[PDB]
Amino acid sequence: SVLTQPPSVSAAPGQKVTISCSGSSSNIGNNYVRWYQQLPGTAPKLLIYDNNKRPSGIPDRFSGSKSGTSATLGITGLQTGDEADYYCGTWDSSLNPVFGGGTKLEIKRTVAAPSVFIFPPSDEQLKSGTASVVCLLNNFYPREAKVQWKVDNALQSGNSQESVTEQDSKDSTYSLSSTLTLSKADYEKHKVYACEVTHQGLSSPVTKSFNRGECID
Amino acid sequence: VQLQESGPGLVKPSETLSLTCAVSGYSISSGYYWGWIRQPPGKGLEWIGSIYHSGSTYYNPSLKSRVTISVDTSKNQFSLKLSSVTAADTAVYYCAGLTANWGQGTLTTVSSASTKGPSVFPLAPSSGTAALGCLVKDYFPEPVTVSWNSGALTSGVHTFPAVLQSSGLYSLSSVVTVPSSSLGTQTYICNVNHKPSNTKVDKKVEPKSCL
Repeated sequence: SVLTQPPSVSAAPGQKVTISCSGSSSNIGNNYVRWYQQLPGTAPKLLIYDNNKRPSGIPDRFSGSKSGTSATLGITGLQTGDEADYYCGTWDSSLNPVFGGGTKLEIKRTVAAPSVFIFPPSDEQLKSGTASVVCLLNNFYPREAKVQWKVDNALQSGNSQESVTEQDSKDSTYSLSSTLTLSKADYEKHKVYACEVTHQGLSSPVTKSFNRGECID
Repeated sequence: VQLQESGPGLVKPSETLSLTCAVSGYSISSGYYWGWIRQPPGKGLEWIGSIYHSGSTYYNPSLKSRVTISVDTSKNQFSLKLSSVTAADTAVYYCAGLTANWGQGTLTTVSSASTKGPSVFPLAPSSGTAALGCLVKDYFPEPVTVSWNSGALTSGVHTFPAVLQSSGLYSLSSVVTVPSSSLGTQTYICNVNHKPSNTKVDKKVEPKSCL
């Protein structure tokens, strides 16, 4: 990464954002700038070339310009599905390709409370000697969420891991998965397993729990 | 025009990374240039090198002594050789070319750890929307792909980023929300593919008998 972009930008649906790209006189200063959209899991896709030209298939919501040693990408009429990593690119003094560090676009939708589900470990896994307990936080906004595990009312600290999806292409929400890991012997020493969720969209913390031995198969 | 990377998901340190890019629907000798660009996990793009119309090559100066890019006219492929790799060479590698067309990219992990296939456990639904899923646990290296009902089920699906456990193995979950009324009639199968270990599993997820 040679060119400098802001880490992230954000706005509400229908609004406009601009994404800056700073270089030097030897790259952007002397050479053309191009822009890419990279949706999660996919290769970068060309949005802009030769500073301001759109390839076939790219709508005029996307535009580019260049001034001195900096370039700018414009996106009007923001839609859900526009959430992605955006990259600028140009050529250095040796006429070799260089790229920016990327900018993640966030769509500022309305607050949505998460729906919470909890999954006891399967008997199948229990036979393998371990117990993974999974708590699901589905389709919420904004991203900030707090998940706290309790086992027979003991606060669990350090023995869980979580990951979060990118904004959904259909409703711009996030989802979160949290896994509490115990050994089989430890799992069978306790009854009550609980996941407590705190989020802006909830008037008070929500708890989902189960007792070991309630479920089968 | 289609570009498709092929190569190992895992390479030991100090060894040589070897990749190929199969070009479909276009002659490789009619290309302006063919090149490679990589992207470390969670980071930006880095150009590796390119080979041009004449066969002339240009490499990233910081990588030059370790990089070889050549063309197989008979196979209609070009390749990348990156010698003496270290963990710093762990990245998604893209092949590209101007007729520009990019490939899907292939994740290469440089590690002294070994390949391990995943176990697949159901996240079975129980006590008007129900959630269910699959836990894909203890594999190495990345990536795994998960689909549902052989692609027929996509609405409401969330496949989370894998987490690196302290054991050194990855774990991933994929979930989906469906109508509660469908649990007794609709079959839900998660299709798990871990290509580095050549492991594929189709796992049926059935409602738990909870009381």
